[PDB]
Amino acid sequence: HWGYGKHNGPEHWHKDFPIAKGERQSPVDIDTHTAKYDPSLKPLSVSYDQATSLRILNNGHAFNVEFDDSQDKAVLKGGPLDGTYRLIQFHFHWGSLDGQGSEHTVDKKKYAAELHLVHWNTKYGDFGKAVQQPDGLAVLGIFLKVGSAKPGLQKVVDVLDSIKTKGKSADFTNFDPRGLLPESLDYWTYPGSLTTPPLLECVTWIVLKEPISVSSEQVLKFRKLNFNGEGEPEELMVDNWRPAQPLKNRQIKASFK
Ligand SMILES: CC#CCNS(=O)(=O)c1cc(S(N)(=O)=O)ccc1C(=O)O
Ligand SMILES: [Zn+2]
Repeated sequence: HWGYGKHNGPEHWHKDFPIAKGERQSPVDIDTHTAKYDPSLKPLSVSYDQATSLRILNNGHAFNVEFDDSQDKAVLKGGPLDGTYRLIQFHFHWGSLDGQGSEHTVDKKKYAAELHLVHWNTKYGDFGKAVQQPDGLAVLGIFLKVGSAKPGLQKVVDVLDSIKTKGKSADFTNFDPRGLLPESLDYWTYPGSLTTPPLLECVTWIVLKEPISVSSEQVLKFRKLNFNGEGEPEELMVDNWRPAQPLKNRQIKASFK
């Protein structure tokens, strides 16, 4: 099936998912000089005080921290968005070395990792219906650089030993995703897609300008995870990122000057 290897990686995905070569694919390089400041963009509204995390899952491609999205608890609004988007999960993409890992790039710079907080538009009633709509999802992307530790990430890091392999999950309640945010909510935004199969063109991307810092030890623990299931030959879960795709007929807008 699809993955991140030589034989099943991003360059192969178009055979099962022809939208891979579509008109609004993600990620993209963010050329900072070409992104236009848009004074009509609003501040982003991140309301995560009532977030209810439930579980952490190794899905064979990344690990997902899952939230209760059965009511408006943790929501994203404002910014480029119309209406209300509910947090369903977060996950990361990362590298085998600190010089690569992010999906978005900034003037061709790759960060060590990238956090994605996935939200769906409540006007469509459920996630599955939302992914069929061009404005169905809003994904908040946050770059990770290696430096000082991120205290709010350590609870995530410490549970990873319990979900080493594909299909393992663990209870993961009372995690506060506010502890993964940078100080500034300045952002770039553009219309795009999921970065994994099925690659659906249903996402408004919101990529924060300010990276968070995590420690070398924190990201090292991400790279001890496995793509494989229990008892199968060990394939370290590293380099689970799709490279930048053609921008085509899109404009990246900045919320800041
Ligand atoms: C049908 C369908 C779908 C997409 N699911 S997701 O939005 O949770 C998601 C989103 C993304 S990303 N990188 O596009 O935000 C990656 C991975 C996943 C996932 O299934 O775990
Ligand atoms: Zn992602």
